[PDB]
Order: sequence, then C-alpha cells, then structure tokens
Amino acid sequence: MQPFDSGHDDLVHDVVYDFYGRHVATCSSDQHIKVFKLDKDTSNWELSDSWRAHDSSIVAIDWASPEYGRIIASASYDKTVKLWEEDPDQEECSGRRWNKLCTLNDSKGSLYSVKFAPAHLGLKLACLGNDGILRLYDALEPSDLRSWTLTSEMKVLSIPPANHLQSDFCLSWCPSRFSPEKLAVSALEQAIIYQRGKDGKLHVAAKLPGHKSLIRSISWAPSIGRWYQLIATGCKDGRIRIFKITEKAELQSNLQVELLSEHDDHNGEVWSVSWNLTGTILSSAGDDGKVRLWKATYSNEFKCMSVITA
Amino acid sequence: GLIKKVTHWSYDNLIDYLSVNPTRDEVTHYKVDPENESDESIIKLHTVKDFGSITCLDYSESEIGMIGVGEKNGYLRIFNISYDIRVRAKKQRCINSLGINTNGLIAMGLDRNKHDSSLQIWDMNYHDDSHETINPMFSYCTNESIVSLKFLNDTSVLAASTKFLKEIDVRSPNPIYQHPTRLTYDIKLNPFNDWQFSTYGDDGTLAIWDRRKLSDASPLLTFEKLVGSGAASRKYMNSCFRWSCVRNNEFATLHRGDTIKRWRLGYYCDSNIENLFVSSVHDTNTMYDRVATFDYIPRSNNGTSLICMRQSGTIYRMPISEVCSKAILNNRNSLLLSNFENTEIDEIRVNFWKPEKLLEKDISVIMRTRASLGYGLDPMNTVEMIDSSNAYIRNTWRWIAIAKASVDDGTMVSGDLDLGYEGVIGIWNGILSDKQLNKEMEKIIKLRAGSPKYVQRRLCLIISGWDLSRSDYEDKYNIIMKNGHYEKAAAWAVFFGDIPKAVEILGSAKKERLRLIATAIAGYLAYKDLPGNNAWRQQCRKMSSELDDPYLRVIFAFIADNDWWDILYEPAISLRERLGVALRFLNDTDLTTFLDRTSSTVIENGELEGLILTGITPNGIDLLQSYVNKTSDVQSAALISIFGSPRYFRDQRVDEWIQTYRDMLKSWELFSMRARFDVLRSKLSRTKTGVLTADIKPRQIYIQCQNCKQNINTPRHKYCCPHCGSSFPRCAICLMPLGTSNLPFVINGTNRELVSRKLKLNEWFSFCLSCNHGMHAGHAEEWFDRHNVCPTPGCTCQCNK
Ligand SMILES: [Zn+2]
Ligand SMILES: [Zn+2]
Ligand SMILES: [Zn+2]
Ligand SMILES: [Zn+2]
Repeated sequence: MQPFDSGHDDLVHDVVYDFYGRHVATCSSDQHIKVFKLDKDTSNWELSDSWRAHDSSIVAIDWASPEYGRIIASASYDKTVKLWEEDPDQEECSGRRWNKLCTLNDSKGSLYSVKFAPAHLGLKLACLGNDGILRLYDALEPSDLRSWTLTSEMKVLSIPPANHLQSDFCLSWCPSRFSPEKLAVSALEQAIIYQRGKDGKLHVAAKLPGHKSLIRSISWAPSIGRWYQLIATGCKDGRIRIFKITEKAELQSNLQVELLSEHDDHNGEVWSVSWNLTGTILSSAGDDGKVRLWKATYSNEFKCMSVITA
Repeated sequence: GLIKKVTHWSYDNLIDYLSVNPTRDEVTHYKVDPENESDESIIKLHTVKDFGSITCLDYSESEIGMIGVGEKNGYLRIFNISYDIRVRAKKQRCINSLGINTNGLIAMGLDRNKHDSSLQIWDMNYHDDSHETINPMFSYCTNESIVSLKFLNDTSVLAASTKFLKEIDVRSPNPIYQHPTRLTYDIKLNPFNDWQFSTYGDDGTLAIWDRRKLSDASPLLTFEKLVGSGAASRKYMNSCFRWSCVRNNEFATLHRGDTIKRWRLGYYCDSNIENLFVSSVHDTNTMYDRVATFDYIPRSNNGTSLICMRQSGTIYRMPISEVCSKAILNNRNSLLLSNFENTEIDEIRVNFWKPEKLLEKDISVIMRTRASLGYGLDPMNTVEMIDSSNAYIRNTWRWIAIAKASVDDGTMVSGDLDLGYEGVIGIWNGILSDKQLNKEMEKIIKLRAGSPKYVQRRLCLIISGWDLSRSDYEDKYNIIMKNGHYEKAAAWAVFFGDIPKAVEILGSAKKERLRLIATAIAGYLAYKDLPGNNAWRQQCRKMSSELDDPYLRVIFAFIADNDWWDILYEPAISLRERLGVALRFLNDTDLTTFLDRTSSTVIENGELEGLILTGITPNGIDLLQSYVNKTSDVQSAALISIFGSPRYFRDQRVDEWIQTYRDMLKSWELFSMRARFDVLRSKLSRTKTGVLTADIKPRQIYIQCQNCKQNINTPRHKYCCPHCGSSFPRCAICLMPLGTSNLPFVINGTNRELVSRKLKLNEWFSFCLSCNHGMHAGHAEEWFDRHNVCPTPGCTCQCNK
C-alpha cells in the first residue's frame, strides 16, 4: 500500500482510471481536476495537469473511450457538466493542457454521477442529479465536439429530494455490444435497469429489488462472454447485493433479475463497489475501515477473500 | 458539561481546552496533544473551584489565561489560569451568554428585566474596582432575554433573544437587522466562513443561517428534531453540535450519546450566497456510551479526533477512523484507495489471502502475462511456453498442434470431406450415405480388421495423435526421457503394453526411489501367471493409493488387478493418454459407453481436455462456454475457437469472445499482439475451396481519380485507376506519381535488413486528413523535420502536430 499525495486542498471525491489504466483523474471539493500519469521508467504516479473546473465541489468525473480522443467529463454541485479535451501541444502542470469543450446547463439540480456510454453506442453521456432526471447527451456533430445534444430525458424520481435529506445517485452502463443498450440507474433507494426500445426512447426494463436504504454505488460487471450479466450494489445498509441478470412491449428482449448473493460483512455502509477487467474480483469499501475483495469459488456464489484495512 | 476548544494560547502544537463538570462547579484547564491518541495526552493543568452554577463560559484570544465564567446567580467571574474579579449587572439576574472580544471588549447576555439592558458591553480597563456593578459603554435589548451572543468582529455582536435574532454594531444606536425566529439558541460561527452561523430551538430544530440572507429571510438549512430539546425550560444544556475546524462545509452532531454524525454539506451559487444541501452523512460509534458533549481535536494531514465528556464527567479521547471512499480496480489488477478524511491516495500494485497475492493469482493478470509472451499464435510455441514455466492447457494445445499439423499437411483436406478439427466423438458416432461415409473415412487411411468399426478406430487414432509405429514409440520414449521425465516414459511404455520396456526404462535412472519403483514393477513379469490375492497385490494397491505421482500411481494400480478400467477413469492423467489405451486396448462394446460418459462429463464440467472428444464442433463451443463460465478464461476460448468457428460454422458466442479479447488487448496496449491475432484469424478462415469467411476490417481508402472523377476501388508495383489507367496524385515534394514502387532515386528520409526495409518503406502513400495533400513517407518525414507547414503552395496546415 504505497501512498502518493494527490495535492488537493480538500476531500478527493471521485478517482477514475482510463481505458489503458496508466492515467488517473482525481476530482475534489477544492474545485480542481488533477490528471496523473504512470511513467514506465520511474514507476511512480506523477502529476500531468491540474486546473480549476467548476464553481462547486466536483463529485463525479469519467473518461471517454480512447477511440474518440482524450475527453474527460465532470459533474459538480453547481448543476453543470463540463467536457475537457486535451491538446498535446501544451506544457504539463500548467493548467492549459485540457481545453474546455461544452457546458451542459440543462440540469436544474446538483449532479451526482456522470458515466460515458460504451464506444459502440457512440459518444453518448449520462447525467443524474438531485432532481430525479436522467439526461443523455450525444455528440452528433462530427466536425466539432462542442455541440452535445440532449437525446433522452427520463424521470427516475417523481419529486426532487428535500434540501436537508441526504441523497445518492449512481450510474452504470452495460459494456456489451451484443445486447441492447442498457443503463443501470440508481435512485435514492430504487435501482432501475433501462433499455432503448424500438421507438428510440428509453424504457424501464427491470427493477432490482431489496435496497432498504440509500444506494451508494452501482457497478455492472464487464461482459466477458458469459450468458449472465452481474450487477454489484453497495447500500447504506451493510449489504453487498449481487444481481444475476439473464437476457433472452416495445423492448428488444425481456430480462429477468435474480439476487445471486447478499453479504453483511462490512457492518456499516458499503460506500463503493467496483469490478475487475474480467468481473472476477469485487472490491467493496465500508465504514469498518476495511476494503474487501470478493471472488466466486466452486460455484456462482461469491465468497470473501483478502481484507485490506486502512 | 461544557467543552470549549481554545486557540491562540499555546505557541507549541498543543491545543488548550476548557471544561466544566456536569454539576457546574469547577473550571478545568486542559492541554491535549493532537498527535498522540492515548488517553494520557489529555493533560490536566489547573482546576478553579468555588463556582455556584455555571451557565456560560468564554475566553480571550489576545491575552493568555483570561477566562470569563458566568453564573445563574448573577455574578460574572473574570479570572486567569495560565487575577480574579467578580462583576455583575446593576440588577442581579442570570447570565445566559457571554462573549469576550479580541480587543478586550466584554459583552453580557442577561434574562428579562424591564428596567435594565440585557446586552451590556463594556471594557474591563475602564471598570472601577471598588464596585461590583458594571458601567456599560453600550447597552441594548431592554425588556428582552438575550440567550446567546457571539462576537463577529471588533465592533459587531450577533445577539439572540427569546423571540428575535439580532446583529448589533456598537458604532450605531440601531440594530442592523432583527429577524423573528424561534431558533435562537447557541450561536456558533463557522470558523471557515464568518457569514454562516448556526442556532437551534426549544424543539431541537437546528438551523444553519447566513447573515447576508437575513440582512437582505429563510434559514439556509433546517433539521427537524436533530439536537436535544428543552432549550427554554432548561438552562444547563450540553452542546451536542459542533462546526468542523478541520475543513469547510461540515458539522458534527451527537445523537443519543452513542453515535456522532459528520454531516458534509454541498453548495451552489444561483448565478455570492451559497445555497447549502446535505451531501453525505458519516456515522461514527463512540468508544464509550453516555456522552453528553464533545469537541474537535485537529491533527496533521486533515485528521480528526474528538475529545468527549461523558455524563459522569469523565473526559476521554476518541479517533475518527479512515474510511475508504472508493476502491477502483484496473486492467492490470491494480487497486486504488481513496479516503474520506485526508488527501493522499493508496495504491496496491500487482508487480484470508494477501491482497497482492490475490491480485497476482487472478486470471486478468495471468491472461495479460500470457498475451505479453505470445499465447495462442502458434500451438507449439504455447506448449514450449507452458513447459518452460494448470496442466490441461498444455494438453489441449498439444492436441491443437497435432490437429493443425494434420490439417496443414492435407491429411484431412483431401477428398470430398471436411473432417477438419473433428473430435473422437463425431468420428465414432457417425454423423450422405453410410457406404459414402465409410469410403471417405477409408480414403483417409488409404493416404498415409478384426472389429465391426475398424476404420473409425483408425480415424480416432489419427485425430488423437496415437498412430505412431514401434520405432516411433522408441523415439517418443527417447524424447520423453531426454526431458528427465522417466516416470512419464514408464507410463507410456505401460500404456502400450511394453511393461518389460518400462522396467528397462525406469532401470538405470537418476533416482534411488525410481530404482525401487523399477524393482516393484519388475516383480510382476513372473507374477502374471498367478491367480493373485497375495499380500504383494495388497502392497501394490496401498502404494497406488498413497503415492502422489500420478504416473507411478497408474503403474501400481494397473500391475495389481490388471484391468484397464482402473486407469482410464481417473482425472490425474491426460485424456489424450487415456484415449491412447481406450482406443487401443479395449473393445467397441464398452468404448462407446466410455466415450459417452467422458463426453457428458467434460461438456458440463468444462474441461479443455474434452476437445479430444468434441473437437472444435459446436459441442466444443458449448464446452468452451462452460469453461468461460467456470474460469473466465476468454483468451484460451477465443484462441481455441478461431481455428474452426468461422471456417466451418458461425455462432455469436465466439464473436463475443473474439471482441472481448481484442478489447482487453487494446486495454493492455498490446496492439501488435492484437494485430497478430487478427492476421491469425484471417489465416485460419480459409476453407478447402479457399474463400475467406472472416469478417475482416473494411476498406478505409477510396481514392477519387483526378482524370475521371470516379472511385478507383469498386498491380503489385504500380497502382492506377481501373477505369481509365491514370496514375495517382503526385507527391507534394518530388512531383512523382504516388502509389509506384522502385523510384529512380532513393528516399533516405529522416542490421542492413531493417535499413533496406526503411528505405523501401519511405516510398509509400502518406497524406494529411485535414488538407488532403499527398507525400511519400520519407519525403514527409524529411520535410517536417525542418518545417511545419504543408509543402503545397497556398496551404496553411500544420500536418506535423
Ligand atoms: Zn481514373
Ligand atoms: Zn515524393
Ligand atoms: Zn496541405
Ligand atoms: Zn495537412
């Protein structure tokens, strides 16, 4: 557990890898985005660029697919999503290495999660804030990546949550190009799987049951070729719910939800859950100060492994 | 019980603290070391007793030691810990609130008296020591009950009555604002933003305010029933809510004496006033129960510790645990950990289990290392890789090498028959006519009886690589012995029935244990005539039961009770070597039963050695699907599948595996290995006729001819338009037509084989996709080493970068 200091003056909120795994982008409450690179010679995380992005605390950033370039989206509490393209003819650690592309001002609420779509669906994007509205933005103009048009606008929640109540919203796409377009959308305590119907509009496809309290993180397991899709869920309870999704009106194919396993090992709130490249290791972080790794041994049932305390 | 953190008194790293016992009798001065989590870090300095009943407490920041203590009887006592004067109002009444400013100015909040002010502000330097009553410089709030007050700066005071919330400046005789609210208790300024303060009410409704909103009026936040009740009825209340002095936009609350909720707030400006909302609440269980009040201890690296006073007056120190906020993985099995407290980020690289060993033994890094080493591009190379560094993978790649050699040499290509990568089950079970299938099977053996199905056994021996001669048997014995594997050679000799040859091979070995095993095996040749049931047979059975080497276990289990069913059912030995004795030393009546049981085992279990039986048929794809479900080894599944999956049939599962492995190769930046995989897919899709079945990458160049304005793609040394014959557009540097090799000159653009390859690579077709101007590759490399503009006249396009 070698630590490296990122250099933020406040709480680091979202850290995300890129596709190649040699770049990390960290956003924090100091209204800054820092991109770090891993040199093959020094083998240490060195800062590439740090620049001020928003007027509030940035809470969600995501990398785009590398076939569309170097694009970083960024969601903050100032109700904006800003897109950042990198021009390589600029100096590192200067603040001008990443150029702004667009501001998505359509959100009437502080945004919580932004996830890019898989590359086979285009240069799409997803938004979710404290107004219950799921917004999809597409880059339909190929000449310039500054005109991102809103395509879909759903309503996950009937009314926005109150000012004094905490809320959490998480997003997860389905990284399979051999299945219809899906989007795992988490409300306060509701988890919804969407589908793109034949009419070109998103429809409610399945609902993951349970979830007695707030959902902190949703992670779709990568489609390695298996016939079942796996969704991991971290709740405000101590529950790490893993759903087994099998796929076979105005939807391309119906799909069923089976709760594969449910674990109470954290005795707290599972703040984040994440998958591996192959979807064989499940990393969960809770309030016990422990990061637990999970694997499936001898069957489909997931069992615990190495526990990392911090 | 009151705990009051004190700043600007200690020049060292220690933080001063002031405490009041729950019986409100004494003032204890503490000194807590922030970097030591032990209970002995709370150092008791001095205790000032002889107080009646303390209702409020305040300290002076400028002068060290000066502590004001109010009381319910009416006497404010100003004294020192690190003089002693009792002062009171003209009319004696309870001091609800007290504030001492930095410039020595002292305010006072009293109860309701109709003939006296409840906010009396005075300086101690102009106080006559001969009288107990104070002479106030500024008096405010007559006929009111000031229950909380706070000094915002050197001149203004933010006072709270029982029905109003005021901000009074001493340079004016009029309050700045008077907002009517019932939440007017325990004003706490935010240390990171003076405009934000925070009161609560009698029902427990906490409210965070903004002074700019009240000046101009709603509270900025409100929490119904968050803190304790009875503010108006009870005068002796424990402050169960503290602002965060470690970071902004955070506060902590005490609930039921057991948990502490750190509410982290978020802000947005509707455009300077920030509208707040609750983002995350973090709950921390207290070390001991029955906690009445608490306060913050700042540590280094944005740490947090909470000094807590229990209901019995015991003061203890409790840390705040480092809770991980995000544990993201990688394509290299690298874990990245982010905390909820500090800034630094922890990383667990790959270089209850250990984390490093569990990430090192996952298949996402095993597949990465194998793809780095070149796994699957040539089956003999895979076998040599595995043998130089999970034994079923070597067996299935050995079978794949044998079958690929059989296909490539035309042993299965010739005839009106495919028979390509077909397993033992498909040959043995039959399936246009029965005589037609018999004669096409016969012509394979007639290229290089004693049984009803004899030619099928010959084809199954050809597929399984078990049609070697006696000289080839001796050559295989020598090859196996040359690797130091004497036990494998003895097992191979016993498998073909040459038990004396196994005795000879294991004789004169390099191990004493092997020589003892050789003597044991040699004690059979004269014993084969016996009926048996000896103690020696029992010794051999026990030795076969206890041995760890599977080949010697095979020998000792076969020598005693010499039947073949005790060898060809265990999973310790390879299925190819099991079929080497099932197709050779067994009869067709039970061979179909054995093949059916083994096929039904390997289809649902998902063993890669079942490809002996199923081949690369659709049943082989089902076996590979079970293997992917069991192990998530999509790399081996894809490399096995591409030998026959587009060539002989078409299914979506193999396309999914190929796309997944290509995406993983892209994610590991192994682009050269991905290209080698693509050319291997294109090479292995050639049918017997020769038609490609692979979905190759489509064309990206459709050059428009300049003379006829038509597509040239609707000549190994010179490319021209097929419609008219006109040459390609000229190079921008040398004005020669592009697309032609062997130019009259040498393009020496910016180990003789690599030099010649570079020279013949310099004369290619290179062009910019922004200005559409063509160049030779060497000409473009030599031009842009000195310039930065397109060489064509009239074009301003920096094609380099
Ligand atoms: Zn032409
Ligand atoms: Zn040229
Ligand atoms: Zn040009
Ligand atoms: Zn150009």
